[PDB]
Amino acid sequence: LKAAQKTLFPLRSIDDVVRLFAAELGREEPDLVLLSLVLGFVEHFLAVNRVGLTYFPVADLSIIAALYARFTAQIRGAVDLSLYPREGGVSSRELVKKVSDVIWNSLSRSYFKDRAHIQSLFSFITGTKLDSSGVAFAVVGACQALGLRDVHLALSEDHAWVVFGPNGEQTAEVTWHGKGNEDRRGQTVNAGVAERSWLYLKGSYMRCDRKMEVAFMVCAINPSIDLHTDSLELLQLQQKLLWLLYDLGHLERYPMALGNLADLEELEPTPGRPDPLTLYHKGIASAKTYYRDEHIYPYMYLAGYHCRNRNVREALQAWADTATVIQDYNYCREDEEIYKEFFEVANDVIPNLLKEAASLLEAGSQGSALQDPECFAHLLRFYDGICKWEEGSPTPVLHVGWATFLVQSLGRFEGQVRQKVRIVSPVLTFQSEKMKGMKELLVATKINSSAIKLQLTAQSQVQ
Ligand SMILES: FC(F)c1nnc(N2CCN(c3ncnc4sc(CC(F)(F)F)cc34)CC2)s1
Repeated sequence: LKAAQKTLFPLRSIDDVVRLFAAELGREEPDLVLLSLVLGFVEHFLAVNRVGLTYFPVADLSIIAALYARFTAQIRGAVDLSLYPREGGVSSRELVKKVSDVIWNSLSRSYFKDRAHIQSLFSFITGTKLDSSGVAFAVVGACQALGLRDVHLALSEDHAWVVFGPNGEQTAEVTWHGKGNEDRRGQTVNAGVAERSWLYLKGSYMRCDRKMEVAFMVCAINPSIDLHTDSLELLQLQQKLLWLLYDLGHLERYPMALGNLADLEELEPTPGRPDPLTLYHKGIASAKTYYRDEHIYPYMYLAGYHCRNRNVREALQAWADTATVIQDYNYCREDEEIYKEFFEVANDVIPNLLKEAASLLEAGSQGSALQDPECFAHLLRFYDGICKWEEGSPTPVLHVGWATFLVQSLGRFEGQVRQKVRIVSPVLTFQSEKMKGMKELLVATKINSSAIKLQLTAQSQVQ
């Protein structure tokens, strides 16, 4: 550590931690290793072990510098740079693989790999444990510790790797994904980009600079103490650090960080700041501007906010928008997280929303989503995008499980509402062949349940 990095210690409060992040973010290269160790230290003493806590776990320079020394010793001793000569100020694939193997080989042989609080360099040093994306971040922190200015974190919506090399144009796998998936460590991500899977976002993934890597570690703070309790101290810290980053411009290219900040503001708004809705919309604008509108979660964050607020119309619209993104992907093997999310929206969340709407309609509600043909159009657009996603994918998406809920959800709208949607080859155009074939069935007084099931699952025959 440099003398100027040490002058704010000891850190005695949330605001002292924010001052350290501001100071580092004002430097040429914010120090990822220092900042991750500080966040892991404070998270450990606020969420993992609160014994003796009276306000804030003071981070003394001696403690943090010792952890920093342990990390830098471990990386510098194990990775000999002279063996990997650097042309043009850029790293080689062999060097990036070496750093990734050093981190990997340091981890405990066996542990629950999706526990909370194993994301930071504090966990790596004190517990020899990291989660999947934590391994990728630790490789980028180790590379910065080694002076490898070209190695940066790459992020999709469900995975992490690194970019490096001439023009930052190379990619390398550095960590595992999911469970059971054989890992492709050391390889490029080009096969996954070429197959048009959600996991690699058709190439529209995030290439972080160092300030975005700071934003990633801030998003990675986990305030959870247990299943029903969060640390208010860590929530406040994360929220303040996200605002710092926002004010400096470093969330411009980071949709998920904007959604996380909107979620925090919903929980506890900061006076004089944008509303959660404005922030969800900025996340969607960011995805449109920098990522070809190929991200799913900007719309999912928005839908979840409208869902929690029972804005049924706007929740349906946002989930329809989610499906309009997914329709231009191929459902591939390791995309199971987004499949689980769409399955839960179609087969649990929407049905529960519409069941409540049906009860409130019975009680005299006006302006109900169930009487709005634009809402029925959003429900149809959601299923259309799911059906179009399925087209040209290796694995199928839909099955009879889904058909039961579709028939139920359609039946929540009276025929006189359903009949007002105009399906053009509210006005809606279908992209999927499944929904085009379903058109006549959708606007019938009594829903033909068996015919709908046949059309959605392309089941050839009946009993
Ligand atoms: F839109 C709603 F459904 C969501 N609510 N929380 C969502 N999250 C929680 C925050 N989150 C994230 N937030 C910021 N950055 C990243 S980078 C990343 C992929 C990986 F973990 F690095 F591998 C995930 C992620 C993942 C998605 S989506």
